[PDB]
Amino acid sequence: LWREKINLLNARLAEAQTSEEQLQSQLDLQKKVVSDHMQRYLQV
Amino acid sequence: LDEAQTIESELDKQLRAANKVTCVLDTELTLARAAERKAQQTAQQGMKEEERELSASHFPVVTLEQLPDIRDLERQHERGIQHEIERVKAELHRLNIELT
Amino acid sequence: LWREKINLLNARLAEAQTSEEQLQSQLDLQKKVVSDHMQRYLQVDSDASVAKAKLDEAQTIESELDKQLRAANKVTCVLDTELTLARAAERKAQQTAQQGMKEEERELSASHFPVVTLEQLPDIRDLERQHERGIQHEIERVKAELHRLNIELT
Repeated sequence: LWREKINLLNARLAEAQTSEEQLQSQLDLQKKVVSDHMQRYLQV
Repeated sequence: LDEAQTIESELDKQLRAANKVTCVLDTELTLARAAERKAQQTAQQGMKEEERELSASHFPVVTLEQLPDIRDLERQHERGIQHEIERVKAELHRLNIELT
Repeated sequence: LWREKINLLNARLAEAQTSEEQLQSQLDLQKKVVSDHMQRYLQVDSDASVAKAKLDEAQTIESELDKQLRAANKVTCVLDTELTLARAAERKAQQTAQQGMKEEERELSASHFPVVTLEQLPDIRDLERQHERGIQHEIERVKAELHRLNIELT
């Protein structure tokens, strides 16, 4: 049962890690938006 | 720029919450690994085939989510077995009195 | 011991959160440096290229500080999960202890039984099982002697 619990926790941890990666990508996208808006300030 | 810096903070907080969930799951996994190792060493003593048949014929099956509870519930099962064995021992005891 | 564990885990969690707050302040300072280098690129091997390169370096340091803050967050979360488990175990042992013991019973149990330090609290519950084993063994021995006396009496 402890091995089964380990496997279930591994699956849940993988789900949580995928969510964390999605949020990290969103944060990086916001940073890229900041960079794009600075570059617009200079591109004109 | 200012607006995106403001939004960046919120996504950061949500990412921190996700990290908290991940860390909780990792701590649970570590505890499960330790308990797995202990129950493995306890289980390594093993059983012959007839021993496993004997244990199965009275002992119940254990559910996963009560896995840590298997210890207190094991003590409860041990107490039931001990009460029955005590009753049989008392019967033996009375029978020895009668015999003498 | 679980109340003591709750208090000690609260203290350790506070220390971890103070470290997390210091890392957060460092991360904010690195973000301010990032914004400073970011503004130089707005305003100015040229000066703009140097501003861009230093902006990238500041962002790299900011990401490193953020990862360190995440490690501190992991420490804090581990301590918090331990505190929650300690709270649950404390409430359980409290309800078990709420049935109550008389002062005489407490004195006899203390004189007859040991107690274990806080960090070895898991070991105290194993010692409970070992004490149960020994006490039951002595109980059955004395019961056997009682029956031997009963048979002699018979």
